[PDB]
Amino acid sequence: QVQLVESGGGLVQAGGSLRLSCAASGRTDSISDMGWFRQAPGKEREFVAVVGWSGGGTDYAHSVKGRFTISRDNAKNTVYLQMNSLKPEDTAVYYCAVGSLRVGSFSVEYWGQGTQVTVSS
Amino acid sequence: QVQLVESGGGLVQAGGSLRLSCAASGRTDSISDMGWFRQAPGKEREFVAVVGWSGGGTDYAHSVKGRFTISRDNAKNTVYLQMNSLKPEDTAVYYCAVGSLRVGSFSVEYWGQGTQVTVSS
Amino acid sequence: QVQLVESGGGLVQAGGSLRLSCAASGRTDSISDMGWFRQAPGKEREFVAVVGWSGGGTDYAHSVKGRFTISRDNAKNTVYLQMNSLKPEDTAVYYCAVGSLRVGSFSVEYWGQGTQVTVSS
Amino acid sequence: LSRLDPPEAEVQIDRLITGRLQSLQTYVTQQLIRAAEIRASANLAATKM
Amino acid sequence: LSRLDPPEAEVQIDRLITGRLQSLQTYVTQQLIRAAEIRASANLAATKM
Amino acid sequence: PLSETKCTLKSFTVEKGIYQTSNFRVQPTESIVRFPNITNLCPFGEVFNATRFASVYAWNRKRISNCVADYSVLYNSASFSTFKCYGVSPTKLNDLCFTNVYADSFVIRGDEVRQIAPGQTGKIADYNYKLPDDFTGCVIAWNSNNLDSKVGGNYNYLYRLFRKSNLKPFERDISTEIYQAGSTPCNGVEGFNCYFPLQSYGFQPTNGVGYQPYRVVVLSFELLHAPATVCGPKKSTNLVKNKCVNFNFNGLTGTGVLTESNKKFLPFQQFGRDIADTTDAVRDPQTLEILDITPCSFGGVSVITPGTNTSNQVAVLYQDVNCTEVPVAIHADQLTPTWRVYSTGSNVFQTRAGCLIGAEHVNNSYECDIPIGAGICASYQT
Amino acid sequence: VDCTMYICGDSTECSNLLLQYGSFCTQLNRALTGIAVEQDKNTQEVFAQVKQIYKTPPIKDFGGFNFSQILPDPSKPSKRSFIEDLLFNKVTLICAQKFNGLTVLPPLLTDEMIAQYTSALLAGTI
Amino acid sequence: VDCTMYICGDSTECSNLLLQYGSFCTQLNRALTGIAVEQDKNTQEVFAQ
Amino acid sequence: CVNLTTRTQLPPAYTNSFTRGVYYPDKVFRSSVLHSTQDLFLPFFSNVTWFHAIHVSGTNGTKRFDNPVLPFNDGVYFASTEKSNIIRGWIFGTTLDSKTQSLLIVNNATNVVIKVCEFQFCNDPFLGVYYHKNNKSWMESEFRVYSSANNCTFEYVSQPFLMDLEGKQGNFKNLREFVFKNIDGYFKIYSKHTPINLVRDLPQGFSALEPLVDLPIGINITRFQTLLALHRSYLTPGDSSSGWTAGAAAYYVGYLQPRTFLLKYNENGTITDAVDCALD
Repeated sequence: QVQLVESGGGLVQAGGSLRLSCAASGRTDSISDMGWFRQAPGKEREFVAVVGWSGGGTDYAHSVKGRFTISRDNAKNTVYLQMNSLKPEDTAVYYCAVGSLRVGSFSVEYWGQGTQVTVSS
Repeated sequence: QVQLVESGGGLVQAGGSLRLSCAASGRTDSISDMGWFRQAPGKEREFVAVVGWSGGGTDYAHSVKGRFTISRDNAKNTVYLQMNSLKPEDTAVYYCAVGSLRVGSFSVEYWGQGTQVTVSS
Repeated sequence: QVQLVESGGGLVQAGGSLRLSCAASGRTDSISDMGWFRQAPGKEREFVAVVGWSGGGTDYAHSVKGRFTISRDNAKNTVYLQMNSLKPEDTAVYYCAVGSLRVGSFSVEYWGQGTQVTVSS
Repeated sequence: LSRLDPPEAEVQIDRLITGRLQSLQTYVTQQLIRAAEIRASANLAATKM
Repeated sequence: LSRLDPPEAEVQIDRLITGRLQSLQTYVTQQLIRAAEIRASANLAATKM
Repeated sequence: PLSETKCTLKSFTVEKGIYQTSNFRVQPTESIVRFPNITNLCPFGEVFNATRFASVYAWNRKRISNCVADYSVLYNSASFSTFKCYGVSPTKLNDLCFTNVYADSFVIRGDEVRQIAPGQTGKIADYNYKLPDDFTGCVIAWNSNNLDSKVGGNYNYLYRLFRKSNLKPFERDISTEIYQAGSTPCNGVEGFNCYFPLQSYGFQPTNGVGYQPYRVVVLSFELLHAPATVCGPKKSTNLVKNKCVNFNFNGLTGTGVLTESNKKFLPFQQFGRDIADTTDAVRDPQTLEILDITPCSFGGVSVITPGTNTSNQVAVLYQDVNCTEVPVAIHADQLTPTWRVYSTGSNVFQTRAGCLIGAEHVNNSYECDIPIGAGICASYQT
Repeated sequence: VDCTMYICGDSTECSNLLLQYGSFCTQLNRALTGIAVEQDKNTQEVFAQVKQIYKTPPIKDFGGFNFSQILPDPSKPSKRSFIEDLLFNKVTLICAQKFNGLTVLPPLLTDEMIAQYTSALLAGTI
Repeated sequence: VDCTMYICGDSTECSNLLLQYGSFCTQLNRALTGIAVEQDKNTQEVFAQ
Repeated sequence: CVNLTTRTQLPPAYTNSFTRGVYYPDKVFRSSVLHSTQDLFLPFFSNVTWFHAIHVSGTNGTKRFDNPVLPFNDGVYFASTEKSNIIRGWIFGTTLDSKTQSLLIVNNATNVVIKVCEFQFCNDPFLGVYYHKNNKSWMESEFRVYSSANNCTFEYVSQPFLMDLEGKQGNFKNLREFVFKNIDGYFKIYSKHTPINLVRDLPQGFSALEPLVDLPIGINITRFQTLLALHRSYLTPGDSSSGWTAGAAAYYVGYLQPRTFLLKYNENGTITDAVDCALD
């Protein structure tokens, strides 16, 4: 069973930067893509970002296009997600999710515990 | 001296789940037992959960026994506390405390900054 | 071309401390002295701190002398500025400048993006 | 070259050259020993001739 | 040693010993082969005398 | 070559004999890329060139797999009004293989093409076609007045406007239940504050440009860890023979000369290896013939000359090369007057050990002076 | 063996990285050249021991002794004895290994010249 | 000398990593076997005359 | 369908597999060289499981309807010799139902079918044989392998390829072998068709199995079955009793194991012999 461990996060102000790391352990030999999810209190989860096995083909949400940055370290099996031009609407608990990019919905076989990120005004 | 950074938590509804993580840096080669403390407003700090170096033999407070889970990641030097079936009475400020399990009183050697956790009814 | 990325900052109470970091990428072989500047609203940019290639011989502004601490890490090409004894007058938009310290006028070859720093009374 | 960017490619190529050079030196030492043996045999053959 | 800190100096000078020891071992093997050849030549010269 | 021989020995004077200075090799001309006739094309034309188009609320979904996304033929045609791509460049995805591809086709108004966007909100986006935040595909639309219009107008299209809740991303549901407001429930009748979810949709020739019907096809490309099923158009270059050039046969890279061969492969065999498990025979993907792979020149450069005293000219010997291929073995870049004389011209002799330049072959036999190989020796005497 | 090309195949970066390992490839090339010239000298001293080339008389009359099996005959395309032909046929890939600088074909003395030397030695002895 | 066991003591991962180095251990075993056969041949030639 | 009737169960038999079960490790041509490779191969002289389908003449004879489920493991070797084309396909999957995706191969006396869907396989899948009084030939009219088919993912068809279905007696004419491997999301199959004149056991000859079709399916296969052809006893020439009858047929199930093999290649790339480096 694939296990996900999260680290980082914290409290940041408007216009600041933050970094997130999600590590995968177990049967990770059949894992190529990992995505991040956000949900506001009382709101459903939504796609944020994803990174491919080769480091290319990344897709970002429309509200976050041109602002985020993601990178995958295959040697350490850890993906580093960089935040730039943060906005108070980005205050939610971030969940790293391992899955395969499917047309219609980004299916997730196993969801990680996740961590919270707070952005103030 | 050991430096501790608190992360995780947030605002959750009744019956939800949350996770807390603290990172230990410095002379961590002499740390085996990790303890967690919470401080409700107007109340003194109280025990929450403890995890051993090997990850087994964990203990929890009687008021929260059977609902709280704590795990330690030796590779990342991070200890994760998982809350299940959260209640409004659990709303307290959780502190990252490092010490050795001494009979009679948990002798904490290093104290963290603390994190805010809120549970709504 | 040299690209500068700013990180850190935020809102802190009076008497607190914060850390500021600026990263340089690209043709970094011709980078020895990095200048640090802040820009208050309605005020021109003023010198704050500076670092050298060897990490020594740092000079500080008169207003911030004796209360700041900046160190440059050549291995990671990152400079960390630790600021203490903060006052409300220090609230400004902080920048990192890369160039050469010339007598009479600090010659700057590359400019960064800036970070938000706020100090409350 | 294609799969990995330079930064670790230099060390990967260094390891590859180290292994190949070790193999080549082993082969050269074996060839030198064989050449010495064949030189002794040829000296004996010339003496017998 | 002057420019670089011990944490990376360990690996740098370690590579230094690896290379220098490989060169020294190659030189010693070549010298041993040459010494064997010279011993054969000296034995032939002594027999001829 | 005399200077090179002098500085290889670290001395301005040299003795009679043969010295090896450097090596030579043959550069690939440009490249070689080969591929078979074609892989099966995706049925994108069937969806694009479709006589019947489903409604926006009942958009048809087609599974696209085990083919090639040959969209380059239509990308440069510029026959589509909108070709906006979200999250990826339109041409970047061509050189990449996608595991799962789905095609959705529907007809909407000209002004409604903006509603088909990732995360877009509106009367059509939230009720007919909803796109998630993760939209790696592109939206393609073009005019359809010539086919979706006639005298008297058309009334074969329907759309959904009222629903209990906002549609989930890529969620389709068809029902005849009448939407009823919570404040004034109808309990199964068409009363006040109760409207049918489906409404009449049509177009007429008198409509403006923004009101004319538009055929919209949504193509999305996403990646799975499973083996890929859809890829991009493959390119194939011309095939050359008897020339040293890099080759790329179905992903197999290498350098060598591809010549005709007499060996016959099995119908399923593709590559060929020798005792030293090195590729030496690769079939042509286009047509069924076998081409051998051989090294270009290898070899080394040896200089034959007497001592610097009483003689100054030198002779150059190239090992394991043919005299016809000598002028292109690391040349056309040196200093011309004293290097073209030792690379081309007369005094060209082909020996067993290689090609000899600058030495005149003599039928007479003399005692060996400078060893070369195969019983051939060089002397400065006339 | 070309050490630079054997270790790195038409790779400029690999060659540049190899250049900083000293002159090892030069040492191995010099060792191989020394081995080759050593074998050439060994063949020369083993076979080229007679100053001239003696020839047997056209009439083979040696008091009843028969040397047909050891003297070369003009009937065969190669002027070699029956025993020499049998030895060459009996002794039997090197040619298929020419893919990483393994260019191996400098015979200093051909088989024909070695056979001629052997025939001259036999004629002189007889 | 058993190369695969001398270098790696009852460790499967060590053997797996060593297998990536080619046939160095096979070459060493062949050289040692040839040395033993040669020594036996010299003994037989010296004594069994 | 429903549970099949007349299900007589007897302990399975075994027979020597000899040197059969050798396939090309890769599509690489080799000429007059000896190559050593490590791959999933059937061990030489293995005790391959014995299966047979035949109806003994007379009332006391016992007809067998053998169609059990067997594990797949890391490789399955399938062999079968016949003379009336009884075997036409196999069932592969993990849970053998619609819960998990599976793949199925069928040959309805025409073409070749490869389908990968979550079929609801019945407990006794088979193809019926019918004999019209006005269409007096051999054809298939009963198709009850699965209750229903849905969730199409793969589909393939072939040109009409049919043989005589007459249940003639005598020596067996041809023998067919199949090797199934599933690794790295790829399902590779190998086959080899050779003519034989024997009636019992396996031939002592050697023949390599060339690849036929590579299926890029990432589904996991843990169990497999075998399709059988059953003739209608109530409507069979000569036969009159109601029930089901099976013609003379037999199939084999071998298991592949990780072994080192020394393949021998002839002058034109055809494998002529092989040696397993674990026997003696």
